[PDB]
Amino acid sequence: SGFRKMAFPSGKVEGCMVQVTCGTTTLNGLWLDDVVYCPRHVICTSEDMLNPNYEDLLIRKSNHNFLVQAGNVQLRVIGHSMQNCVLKLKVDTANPKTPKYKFVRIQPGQTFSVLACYNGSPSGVYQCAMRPNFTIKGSFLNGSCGSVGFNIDYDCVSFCYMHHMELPTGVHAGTDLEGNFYGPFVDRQTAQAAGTDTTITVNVLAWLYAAVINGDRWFLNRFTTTLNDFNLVAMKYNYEPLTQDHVDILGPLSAQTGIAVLDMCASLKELLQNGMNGRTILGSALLEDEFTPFDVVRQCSGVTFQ
Amino acid sequence: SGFRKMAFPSGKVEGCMVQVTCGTTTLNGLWLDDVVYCPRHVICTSEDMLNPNYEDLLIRKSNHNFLVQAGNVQLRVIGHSMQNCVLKLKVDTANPKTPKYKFVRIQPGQTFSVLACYNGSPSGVYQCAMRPNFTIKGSFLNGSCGSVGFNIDYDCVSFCYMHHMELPTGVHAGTDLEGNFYGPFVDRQTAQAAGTDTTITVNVLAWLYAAVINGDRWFLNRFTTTLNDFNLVAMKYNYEPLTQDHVDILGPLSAQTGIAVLDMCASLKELLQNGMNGRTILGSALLEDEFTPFDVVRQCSGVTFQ
Ligand SMILES: *[C@](O)(C(=O)N1CCC1)[C@H](C[C@@H]1CCCNC1=O)NC(=O)[C@@H]1[C@@H]2[C@H](CN1C(=O)[C@@H](NC(=O)C(F)(F)F)C(C)(C)C)C2(C)C
Ligand SMILES: *[C@](O)(C(=O)N1CCC1)[C@H](C[C@@H]1CCCNC1=O)NC(=O)[C@@H]1[C@@H]2[C@H](CN1C(=O)[C@@H](NC(=O)C(F)(F)F)C(C)(C)C)C2(C)C
Repeated sequence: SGFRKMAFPSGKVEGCMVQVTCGTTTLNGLWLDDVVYCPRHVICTSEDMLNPNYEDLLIRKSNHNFLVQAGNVQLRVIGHSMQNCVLKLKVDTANPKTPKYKFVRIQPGQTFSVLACYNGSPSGVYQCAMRPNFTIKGSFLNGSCGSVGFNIDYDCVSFCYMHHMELPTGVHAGTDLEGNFYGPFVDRQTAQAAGTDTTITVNVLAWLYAAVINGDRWFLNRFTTTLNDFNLVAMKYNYEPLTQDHVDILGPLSAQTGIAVLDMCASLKELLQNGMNGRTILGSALLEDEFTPFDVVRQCSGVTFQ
Repeated sequence: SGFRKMAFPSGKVEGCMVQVTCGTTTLNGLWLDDVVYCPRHVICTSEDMLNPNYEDLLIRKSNHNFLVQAGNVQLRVIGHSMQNCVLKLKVDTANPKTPKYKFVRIQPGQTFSVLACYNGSPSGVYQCAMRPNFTIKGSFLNGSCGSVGFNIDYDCVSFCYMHHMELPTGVHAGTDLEGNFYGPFVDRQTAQAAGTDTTITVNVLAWLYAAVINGDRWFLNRFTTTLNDFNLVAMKYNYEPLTQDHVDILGPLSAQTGIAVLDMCASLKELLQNGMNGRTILGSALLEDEFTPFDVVRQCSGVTFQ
């Protein structure tokens, strides 16, 4: 029993982290096969960052201008190209620790583990959600750019996030591994703000199922609701609409507990309308929305990785 | 910016996890050099567990009775002995992935990362505190016994916890790597309960410093207090006494922020007496006590591991 925000084991990703320096800018790179992937703003000085012309800055770089270090070992750069907001450095050594991997662009609402790195070395690991407003609530200091986010399925690392920047409120923005930002952000130092965020409804419901499995059942009421009249209430409290796909995804937890999804929706409605009256659910005094249904199933069933 | 419950990168520990089976009991083992360490109750059937005589059960085991699997590879057991509540299986192969390591018995109040494992394979990683009542608030299903807890300093893994059992309330108990339990628990299936717990005061203060560093400063008042009159208030709200050692340990955060520890103690007193009035600190609606001063410094300074 027990329910914790749990990160994927990080070892397969740790083996891919390197340091990339261009001029006086150092950040983290991801070494897979014979390519190193990093944020393109490694080629900027601080000055350059108010409004860089990346294509122009890169024209003036040679291979040798990129110092790539994997612990003690310099990897010689033999080629370079830019894809969207990501720089790809071809190197003369294939990473022997390259795991089975994919690049995935995740959907808002989905979770992933971040391996926070400085100077190519890991600091720690923690689980995030891609917020509806295309930010994550991370922990990132100067030097963390190029740290990645990932999911593990069995033996396969699905990389979904590379860290680029911090927005007002201390939330974070970045790209997929093809260098396309999540959300409307650009890699320039100018005024940008996150859109107003929403609460990931399907994830709150998944977490209420986790509470039930763990024996925390006080908030269960005797009523039901329609999907329509639940969604009107959700709209008021800035909760995203629950779709039938969401209902179907919650099917395994609903079956395991014997609680119909629409009955759990009734229970949530009452929590939204009445508050928690100083009570906690799973240790928490607020409703948690950064656990997916899959996260709950994984954690409450003991799913492991190879 | 940002502040997250952050686990140590797990890769060095992942390389040490194995599966141990004796009869029909399978759990996790820790493979370091040519020794595998696991809970001694691997030698029990379910039946045996109401009141095992471990010394007697072990007398009747041969080396061959222990099946140790490291992924695909069976490791042949060539020796076995029991130390307190831990079984040590000498094997014919030294683990080539053995990191630099130590066994440490941590103090109540200190934190560590748990690598949750099933069948010798990692499921995920998360940070815990050794509670004043010698439990941890973990996430452990049947099959997780033998999962370990650890700290990383630079290149060195300090193992401090091996998982053995779950108590009422869904909290967890286990041993150091010399097989001595934390707290008064015994490895038998009988009625045991955790002592009433207390709040780790020094850790709450460390977390209030983290909030200040992150710009969440609303709870700072204009007053100070004495260590004596703070500690009277703490006693009422079931907070552990703050000692001068604790004050000295908070020195780095106090210096960095310019807020004297006794001034922060005044601010905490008011939060304890008046509540938070529906406000949050660092996203949280409750006071958090599972960050040590070192954890805050590490996270807010970007300390990394080799
Ligand atoms: C990242 O570039 C880094 O770690 N580097 C470069 C050498 C090491 C850095 C990470 C930031 C730093 C502040 C604390 N946490 C972080 O995640 N990114 C970075 O500095 C990016 C970078 C230029 C600006 N920038 C920012 O994050 C800006 N943000 C904005 O300008 C914003 F308002 F749009 F959000 C701040 C430095 C003001 C936080 C570019 C976007 C190219
Ligand atoms: C652990 O032995 C395990 O994972 N195994 C053995 C084959 C795989 C198991 C972990 C438990 C299981 C329940 C969910 N979470 C856990 O952490 N430990 C285990 O079963 C231990 C073991 C015998 C009893 N026991 C318990 O945890 C008991 N607890 C008690 O008896 C208690 F009240 F004292 F706390 C329960 C099974 C009732 C939870 C021994 C202590 C030797």
